[PDB]
Amino acid sequence: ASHMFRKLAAESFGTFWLVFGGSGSAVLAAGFPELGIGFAGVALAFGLTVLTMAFAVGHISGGHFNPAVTIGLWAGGRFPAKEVVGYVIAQVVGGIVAAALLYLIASGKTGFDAAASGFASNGYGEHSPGGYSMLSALVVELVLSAGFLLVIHGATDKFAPAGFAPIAIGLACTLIHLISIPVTNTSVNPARSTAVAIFQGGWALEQLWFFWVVPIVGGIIGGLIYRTLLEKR
Amino acid sequence: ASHMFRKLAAESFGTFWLVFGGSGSAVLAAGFPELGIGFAGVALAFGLTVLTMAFAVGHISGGHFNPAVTIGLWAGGRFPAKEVVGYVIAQVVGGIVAAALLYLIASGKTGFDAAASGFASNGYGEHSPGGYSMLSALVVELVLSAGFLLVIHGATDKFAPAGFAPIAIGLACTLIHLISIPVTNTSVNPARSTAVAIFQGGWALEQLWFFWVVPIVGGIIGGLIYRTLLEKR
Amino acid sequence: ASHMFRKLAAESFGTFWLVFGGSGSAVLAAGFPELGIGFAGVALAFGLTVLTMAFAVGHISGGHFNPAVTIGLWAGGRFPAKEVVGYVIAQVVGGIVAAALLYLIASGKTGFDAAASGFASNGYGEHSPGGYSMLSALVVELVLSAGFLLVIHGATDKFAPAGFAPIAIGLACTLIHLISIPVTNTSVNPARSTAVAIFQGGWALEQLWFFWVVPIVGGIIGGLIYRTLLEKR
Amino acid sequence: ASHMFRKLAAESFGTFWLVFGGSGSAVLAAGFPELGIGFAGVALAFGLTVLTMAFAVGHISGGHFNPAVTIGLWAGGRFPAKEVVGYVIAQVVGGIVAAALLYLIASGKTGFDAAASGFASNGYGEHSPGGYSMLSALVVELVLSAGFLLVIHGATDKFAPAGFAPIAIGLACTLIHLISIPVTNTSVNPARSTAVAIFQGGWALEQLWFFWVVPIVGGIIGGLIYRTLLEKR
Ligand SMILES: CCCCCCCCO[C@H]1O[C@H](CO)[C@@H](O)[C@H](O)[C@@H]1O
Ligand SMILES: CCCCCCCCO[C@H]1O[C@H](CO)[C@@H](O)[C@H](O)[C@@H]1O
Ligand SMILES: CCCCCCCCO[C@H]1O[C@H](CO)[C@@H](O)[C@H](O)[C@@H]1O
Ligand SMILES: CCCCCCCCO[C@H]1O[C@H](CO)[C@@H](O)[C@H](O)[C@@H]1O
Ligand SMILES: CCCCCCCCO[C@H]1O[C@H](CO)[C@@H](O)[C@H](O)[C@@H]1O
Ligand SMILES: CCCCCCCCO[C@H]1O[C@H](CO)[C@@H](O)[C@H](O)[C@@H]1O
Ligand SMILES: CCCCCCCCO[C@H]1O[C@H](CO)[C@@H](O)[C@H](O)[C@@H]1O
Ligand SMILES: CCCCCCCCO[C@H]1O[C@H](CO)[C@@H](O)[C@H](O)[C@@H]1O
Ligand SMILES: [Hg+2]
Ligand SMILES: [Hg+2]
Ligand SMILES: [Hg+2]
Ligand SMILES: [Hg+2]
Ligand SMILES: [Hg+2]
Ligand SMILES: [Hg+2]
Ligand SMILES: [Hg+2]
Ligand SMILES: [Hg+2]
Ligand SMILES: [Hg+2]
Ligand SMILES: [Hg+2]
Ligand SMILES: [Hg+2]
Ligand SMILES: [Hg+2]
Ligand SMILES: [Hg+2]
Ligand SMILES: [Hg+2]
Ligand SMILES: [Hg+2]
Ligand SMILES: [Hg+2]
Repeated sequence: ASHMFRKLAAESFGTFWLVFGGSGSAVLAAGFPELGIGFAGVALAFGLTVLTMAFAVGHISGGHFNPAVTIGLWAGGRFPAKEVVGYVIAQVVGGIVAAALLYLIASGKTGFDAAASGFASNGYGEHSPGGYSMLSALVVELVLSAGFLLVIHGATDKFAPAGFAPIAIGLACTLIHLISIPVTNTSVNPARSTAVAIFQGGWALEQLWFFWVVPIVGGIIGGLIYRTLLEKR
Repeated sequence: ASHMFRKLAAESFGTFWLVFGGSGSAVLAAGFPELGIGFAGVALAFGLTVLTMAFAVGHISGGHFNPAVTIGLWAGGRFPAKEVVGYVIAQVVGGIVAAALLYLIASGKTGFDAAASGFASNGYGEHSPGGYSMLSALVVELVLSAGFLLVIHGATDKFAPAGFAPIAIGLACTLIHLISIPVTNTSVNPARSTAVAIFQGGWALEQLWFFWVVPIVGGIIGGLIYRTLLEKR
Repeated sequence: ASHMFRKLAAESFGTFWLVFGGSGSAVLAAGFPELGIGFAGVALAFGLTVLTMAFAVGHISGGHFNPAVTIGLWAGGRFPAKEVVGYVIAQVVGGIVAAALLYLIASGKTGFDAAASGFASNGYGEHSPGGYSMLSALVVELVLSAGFLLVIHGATDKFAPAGFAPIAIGLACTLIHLISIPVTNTSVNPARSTAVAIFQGGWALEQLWFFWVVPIVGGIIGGLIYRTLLEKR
Repeated sequence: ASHMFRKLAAESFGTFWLVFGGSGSAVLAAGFPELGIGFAGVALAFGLTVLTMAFAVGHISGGHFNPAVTIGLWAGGRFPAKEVVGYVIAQVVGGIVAAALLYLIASGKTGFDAAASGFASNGYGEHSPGGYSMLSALVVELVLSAGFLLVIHGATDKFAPAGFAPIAIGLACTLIHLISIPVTNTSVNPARSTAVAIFQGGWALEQLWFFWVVPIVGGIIGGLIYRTLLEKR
């Protein structure tokens, strides 16, 4: 619970939980006829994966579960450069294992088609859920990634009352999904996008680069804003 | 509030609340025409029964309310073997009393049919809400049971900030229902499955064995992972 | 914030907030075409009125906002008999003022009809939303009132971690509404039922006696169970 | 994080987040065919913007994000007159930048029409979502603004347990939206109304004066009630 391999295991398990729960709710439950959970149910699910695992393993690894979080916290002066790559690998691996099991579960229902349905992948333009342009996709992911990082930096500030951060951060995740699912299906998380794109297997992989660079640039901006403008004291 | 019969009463009352509230929301409110609460409303209800009773009686018994939780915590080194069976009996009894009163309440509406409607029971294949295969049912219940146990172990770790665990655990329950209702109607709780199966009275009882072994195996895996991989320090 | 007239003002304001917010969400928003909030949105609203005011004025009066809570806490040995009646009056008055303003607001939309729509009143049988029998109404209100009191006693126990009770109690209120709206429109609160019945002006007033005796009997049972079975230590 | 320009930056960022998230969820997600989030999803989004930023930057500026909050806290004796105007400017500026980026994002979907759709603006009468009269609009905004201020004063009282206020206040915001969206689309926040009215560009601007005076009068009333009736001790 403090040697690096335990932190990496925590990060893998937490990103697994995020992908399995968030994407799983989208694939299995969102569009279920009459009773299905909708975009709002998916948004809640994503936020709860983050809230629950932040409480469960946050005291072990920091509970990032998201390459743009790790890199943003590096930019914000909160996390060492030398640990970044190990965390990103752990997150990507955890997420892919989750998408794999989800793919197996989803395949047990007649008619399931990962490629055709999109398998909860992030896309823009032709592949945005609401047909939003690439420019709309860029602006929304940049803003929401920066804000998510600003919220993470603030809620874990020296002077923020202790213990509440998993609630602030997890519900910031729900919020972000409530806003942006129609635009990009909501990434703000390169590991989540990657895990699911692998099984969609087509356009998701062709557009994947976008859901690495934009959330990471946004997260860096959020970390820099907090570090340079809000933190001092 | 610390002699065993008070702990057993707490466990019975808490499992009663889980079954009455979670299953009750499903039976009475989920499909109500136009205004009904849907799968997302049921998921919220299940999580709130756990959150509320964990705050109410967690300081008395540990607030398990779930045979797979009790057994998983035993596997994780958090709970003594000698207390396991008493807790499981208390949970099963509490749950059956709840399903009985729910059955009475539900029967007060013209047309109600427990057997035909399924009475919120857990099933797979032919009896999965979305027609998922037995293999889909196995994987989802194994993963979500293990994760639920991992979340419970982590949120109650020595180094997790105090007081927040009922929130982490209750909302993990909501999450689990948001994901898996279409697959199995969501068990991860052998006492919940049993209580309701008794009144459905048919296929629910024929498939009940599955919702004992799979959540318990999953909970044991989650406890072992936390104990052997994440806990040390 | 501790002399009795401040406590009574807190109780009046808090019950006003409960009635205005819970009933208001039901009257104004629940059935709004396409976008309306449904039973689940109303349940959330009721729970949030309780959560928010418990945090706002709980440190002043105890934050009961509900005659069955006050009386149940008396039964549970937590609240003095000599203060009960003043609290009940304050709650009833606060609630009626709220229903009055809500009635005014609702009347500003063409077609509004308090009597015909039911104005969010509690009823059974012919006047149950789902056509549930009087016996169904009795059992559900008895169980949910007792459980609500058990949750309140437990979450505010000596050994419950401090500060979290408004969350446990407010979300127990949401849960209770998620379960029972189809049966009785959910009372568990005699002051809420009274305030709204006055403006429905017909069957609501004829059935009002029921939503005084049943929640109060239930609350007393919950308080007695906690006091006599769960509290000692 | 305590010199005034950091507090003003916090207030600008927080009001940006409120407008971008709350209005954004309304513009992009509320009416999305089949899966859209509805009024309840928007209400949740508004409350989460406030909850998340209150945790993130509340320890910096007080986390007002709302001209009626700033002015109400002045009225309640909690905030100095000399800092009011700077906060109000910061909130208005933050909000307008957010509406501008939202306008850009929304414009990336074929058919988008800010003026015709209303762009999430607040209105009454002809421009109330449910066709409520100006009098209905007045009463609901007055009551909900006063209550929101009462909740803010209480949750941050000397004797309220520490750390929980962002939860009480953010969820009070969700509640307020659950109630009143059909009446006015919910203001209780002059900066939110202004930011969005600018881009609707028509009736929203003609009715804007109303969503300055009414929330501010209401907030002042709430602050005065708490200060003069509830606070002493
Ligand atoms: C640590 C893991 C980093 C994974 C980054 C994956 C980015 C892949 O991104 C890109 O690669 C393909 C091959 O060139 C291109 O054809 C696609 O357009 C694709 O988006
Ligand atoms: C971190 C691991 C992610 C690897 C991303 C590389 C994606 C490869 O990229 C390609 O693969 C598809 C399948 O052959 C092709 O159809 C697409 O054109 C795509 O660009
Ligand atoms: C402590 C309570 C444990 C209850 C375990 C119940 C498991 C019952 O399980 C099984 O038993 C029946 C009779 O053999 C079989 O016909 C069914 O297939 C059924 O699933
Ligand atoms: C913990 C108590 C649970 C007891 C589970 C035993 C279920 C009995 O099992 C049987 O009972 C049904 C009714 O007769 C039969 O129709 C089914 O075939 C079922 O297997
Ligand atoms: C402190 C406030 C207590 C209010 C209790 C109100 C109970 C009214 O209850 C009853 O009174 C009417 C007149 O007899 C009867 O006709 C109705 O059936 C009604 O339900
Ligand atoms: C706490 C104050 C609540 C007073 C409850 C008394 C209700 C009076 O009761 C009566 O009033 C109606 C209107 O005239 C009649 O139509 C009904 O028959 C009803 O029983
Ligand atoms: C600090 C920012 C305060 C902004 C207050 C904006 C109030 C504008 O309000 C009014 O002004 C217009 C011009 O007279 C009128 O035509 C409109 O009816 C409008 O509502
Ligand atoms: C804080 C900045 C807000 C400025 C509010 C002033 C609104 C101007 O007000 C006017 O502008 C519209 C556009 O020309 C006109 O069509 C309307 O009649 C409106 O009253
Ligand atoms: Hg994340
Ligand atoms: Hg996230
Ligand atoms: Hg996120
Ligand atoms: Hg995410
Ligand atoms: Hg459980
Ligand atoms: Hg559970
Ligand atoms: Hg569970
Ligand atoms: Hg459960
Ligand atoms: Hg209540
Ligand atoms: Hg209540
Ligand atoms: Hg209640
Ligand atoms: Hg209530
Ligand atoms: Hg606000
Ligand atoms: Hg607000
Ligand atoms: Hg508000
Ligand atoms: Hg607001």
